[PDB]
This record gives sequence, structure tokens and C-alpha cells, in this order.
Amino acid sequence: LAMALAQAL
Repeated sequence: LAMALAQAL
């Protein structure tokens, strides 16, 4: 989850 968000932003 943390990674998904980091990449999205």
C-alpha cells in the first residue's frame, strides 16, 4: 500500500 501511493503521487 505505501508503495502504491508513493508511485501514484
